[PDB]
Parts: sequence; C-alpha cells; structure tokens
Amino acid sequence: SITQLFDDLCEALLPAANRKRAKRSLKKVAYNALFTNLFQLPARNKILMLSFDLRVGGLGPKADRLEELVEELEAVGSVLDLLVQLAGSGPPRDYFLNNKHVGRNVPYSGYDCDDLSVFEMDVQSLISREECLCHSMIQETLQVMEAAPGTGLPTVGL
Amino acid sequence: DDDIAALVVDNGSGMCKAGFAGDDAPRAVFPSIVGRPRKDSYVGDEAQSKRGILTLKYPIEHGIVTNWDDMEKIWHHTFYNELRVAPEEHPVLLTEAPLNPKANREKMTQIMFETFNTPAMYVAIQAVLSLYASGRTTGIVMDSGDGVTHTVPIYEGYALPHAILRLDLAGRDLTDYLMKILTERGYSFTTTAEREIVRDIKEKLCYVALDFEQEMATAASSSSLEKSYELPDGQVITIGNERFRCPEALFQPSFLGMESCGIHETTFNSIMKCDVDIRKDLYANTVLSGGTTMYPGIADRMQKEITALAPSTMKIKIIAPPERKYSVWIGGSILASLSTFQQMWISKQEYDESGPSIVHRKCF
Amino acid sequence: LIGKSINFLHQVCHDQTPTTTDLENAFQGKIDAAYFETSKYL
Amino acid sequence: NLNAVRETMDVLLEISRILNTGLDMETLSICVRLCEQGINPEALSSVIKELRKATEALK
Repeated sequence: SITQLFDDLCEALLPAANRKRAKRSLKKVAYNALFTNLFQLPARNKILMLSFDLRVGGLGPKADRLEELVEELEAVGSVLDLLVQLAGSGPPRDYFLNNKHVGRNVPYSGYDCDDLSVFEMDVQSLISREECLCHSMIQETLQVMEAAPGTGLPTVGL
Repeated sequence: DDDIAALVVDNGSGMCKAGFAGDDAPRAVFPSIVGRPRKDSYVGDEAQSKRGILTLKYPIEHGIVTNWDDMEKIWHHTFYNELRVAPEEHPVLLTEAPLNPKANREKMTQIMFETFNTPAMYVAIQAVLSLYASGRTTGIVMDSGDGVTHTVPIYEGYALPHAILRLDLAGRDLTDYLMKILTERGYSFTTTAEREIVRDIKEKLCYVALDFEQEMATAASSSSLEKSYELPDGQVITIGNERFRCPEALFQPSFLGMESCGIHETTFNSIMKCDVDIRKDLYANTVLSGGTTMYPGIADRMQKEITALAPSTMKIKIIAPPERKYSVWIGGSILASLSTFQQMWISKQEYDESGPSIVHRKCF
Repeated sequence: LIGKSINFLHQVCHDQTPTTTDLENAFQGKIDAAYFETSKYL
Repeated sequence: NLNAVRETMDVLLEISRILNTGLDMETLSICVRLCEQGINPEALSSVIKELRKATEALK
C-alpha cells in the first residue's frame, strides 16, 4: 500500500544500531503531517527563477548545466516538483579560463589581472577549509583531555 | 502508555477484525457467524464447525447491521474472547458501511456503553476512512467489498452526501450468482462447502476481463482462459467459458437480472451529480478500494473505464493501491493516531448529559 | 498453579500456541487477570 | 521503455543533487515510486522534514 511506502521512508531516514518502538512513533509523525495541507505557472519557470540566483552569485556553468538538463528532460513531472520544495536544506584544474597558454587560436584580449586574482581564491577556499578540519579535530579531543575525570565516559556509571 | 491506547474493532460483513491501534495488521480475525441452536455462547469458528445442531445466523450479512440482538452478541464475544481487556481504559473506534443513520448511531452508542462500557468512542464512515489510508483526503471512492457498495464523492475532508450513490452489490449477491451459474451451466452441485471453495476460486483465480469484445474474440477463436484446479480432496473444475461469464455481470448489469447500475454507470452518475467546480479537483485523485482486490485484475477494467469516462481535456490521475484488501482496518488505524482526531472523539460525559443524540452531532 | 497449566498445554498436548510503601504490590493485579485469561483458554 | 526509465532515473539524480535536496539515491527511489501512485508532492515535502526533525529528537 501507499501507507506502507511511508514506513520505508521511515526505514531509510532512520538506520538501526531499543529500535523497535521509535519506528512506530516516526510512522505516526509521517502520517500526522500529511493531511494538514490537504484540509487547508509552469514547472520549469521556477527552475529558471532558481538558476537566476546562481548567476547572481557567480558560478556560471552550474546554471548552464541546470538549464541543460531540464531542456532535455522536456525534449517525472511530479518528482522535480518535490525537489524545488526540498531545496536548500540538504547536504551539498581548468586551464581554459585565465590560462591562455592552451587552445587553438586563443582569444586576444590583451592580458588578465582581474580574474587571475580570483583564480587564487579558488584555491584559498580549499586552504581555508582544510585548516578548519584540523581546528575541529584538535577541539573534539581537547574536550576529552581537559575535563574533570569520567564526565564524557559512562564508566563512572559502572 | 502516556495516554491510554486506542482500540479499533472493525465489524465487517464477511469477517470481524479487532485489535489495538499502534499496528497495521489486526490482532485477531474471526468469522462473523454467530451460532444459535437449531455452542450457545461462542462467536467464530466453533459455532461454524458446530453448525449441525446450530442453525445459521449472521449479525451483519447485508453489509450493515440488520439484527441488533445478534450484533450485541458478537460485541459481547468480542469483549470476552477477542479482548478480555479493561474496557474503561480503552476508547474504541467502530466502523460501519458508508453513511451511518442517526437512529442506528443512537442504538450503536446505546449498546456500546452497556455491553462494553467504553470511556470514549468514535463511530465512522467507511469509504472516507479507507481513502485516508490511500494517502489523500479528497477524491471519489468506489468501495465494493463483501458487503454493500457505494460510489462516494468526498471533498473538504468529509463526504458530500447529496451525490453519494448507494448501490446494491455484495458478496452475498456474488455467491448466489455463482450458485446460479454453476447449476445453470450443467453440473451436479448443491452443497455449501464447495460453494465456498468455488467462491474462493472466483475471488482469486477468475479473470476480470478488461473489455467484453476482446476477450470474447480470444475465447471464441480458441479458449485461452482455460485452467485446471487440483484440490487436496481431488476437486476437478474446468472450463474457460464458465470463468468468462462469472464476473461478466458488472460490465452490463442486466446480464444477471438485477436492476441497479453497473460500475461505469454508477461512477459516471456519481461524478456527474457532484459539482463541476470541484469535479476536476476530485478527479485528480480517484481511488480504487474494496475487498474485490483479492484478484488484482478488476483494477485494469476500472482504470480503462475511468479513462474512457472523463473528457480528454483533463487526463486520468487515478491512484491504484498496491494493496487495498485490509483497507478498512488500516483506515481506522491511520485515523486514530492523529491528535486532531481526538477533538471529534466524544466522551461518556456528554453522552449522559445531552442524551444519546449528541453522538450524531459531535461525531459525524 | 498457573505454571502447571501452561506447561501442561506445552508438553503433553504438544501445543506451542499463543495462550492469548513497599514494592507497591505489583503481583496481585497481574496474577489474577492472567489466570482469568489463561486457564479458560486451556 | 525499460531502457528509457533507467536513463531518466539517472538524469533525475543530478537535478536532485544540484538543487540541494536531502535526497540520496535510496530516498530518490522511494520518492519516485511514491509520486507514481498520484500523491501531490507539495504534501510530501512536509512529511520528509517532519521525519528528519523527529529523527534528531531521539539522538
């Protein structure tokens, strides 16, 4: 049944490691929220409206790819209608932009200093991310090395 | 628990289903036969096996309650054998066929408070409850089970009763028509047990034709519906042509000799008497339901007739459940879990203070 | 007395079927009710 | 058609990743099978978020 697929939704989104009483309560949670909206423009236009904010935030080829896929999926209508409603709450070189050394009859524009400077920032975000890992690995363990003994272990409860 | 557990007793036409809410499958399934001498207090298999000094009697045989003493008896055996629970710590949701009358409801709460002694209660329409299990609360529902049939339009979370169409079709009519055709085609047969077995064969093994014309031509050229069945006792029943005429009677209803509309005519007249402004909103989720899913091939004929029914300017969007045999039980179990459903749930206090008739007002 | 009935059903009938302040006196409530179900079911 | 609905299932994955939806492959398969029945997806958007809240309520 359709109400059985809602149990499988509870099965994927909660893995097992009790664990036989939580799933019926989550099944109740799955049923109780579905019918409040039911008591109380095309589809691809919203895709364009979301590609616009991408282009506002830079990052050209991602918008060019998002528009590329809906153009060939119209060349399943109800499932992308779910993705526009689930947007923004989940988990998320190249030498042909500012390197003019490769190509065939490369475009003549004089030189560059104004995107070559945002070609170091492309690496600077990575350099700022891989130091935040080591800030969050020294912190989780200095939270263990410094404490009054046995307040992170339940061994005092034995 | 943190509040007392809800209970559901579903008094169905063919079998009775009791259990606790918090589960999708029922706790106990008994037959609805009540043995009365030709035991003397036992409702179920033992009454059915001792039916040689006990005469036949059913509390619900039409699909609704047509014997109140008998229903109080199966309700009493429900309380003692099927439950033996503390009744004042268990609010109970009953379920009957679509559109309970007011006086029937008054009799229902009247005996529910004495034979059972419920602390709070609920009484419910069937097809809406079954729709709530299919994942919507608007739509048009053709509920044809082992009891009575209705094509219920429902929009705004409760059914529109001006266009609700009651249709006399039941499992009673099915077993009687099976006896008629099985003795009519030519065979030595009058006994009740093979009537039940061949009824199970028609329920599961028999083919519901997608159309009349195509299956007519296929069987007329060389009968492709032919199938043999080999029981433990050594029953031999075969021909495709008898299996082709057995469920044929709902395609054109005058094939049997009954006068009430067929499936396409009832659903067309039901969707016609429901308003045009909500017609397309209702037609965006039309549902299949009822116990007749014991063989999943009546759904094919249904969705072909529904796409033939409505104009081509709005196409079919029919939800076909991959299960609807336990539809009424799961309807109750999904409904009673909600917190907002508790506000329509009536207590014993109001039932004493303003008469029994308020159970028609608060619960509806 | 109730463990002499359930075991009896389990052993010679060969049926493994379903049979269905202080410490605040838990026992008296459950023992009697369990008897009133179980002994009748046998 | 069985050729086509595997490829459309594969292209359907990328636009669920780049739209930053919570779905991975398994939940995408559950949701495509659930929408195939005929349910309105704007309703499904709320039950998925309520499950993901009450899952964190345990841990």
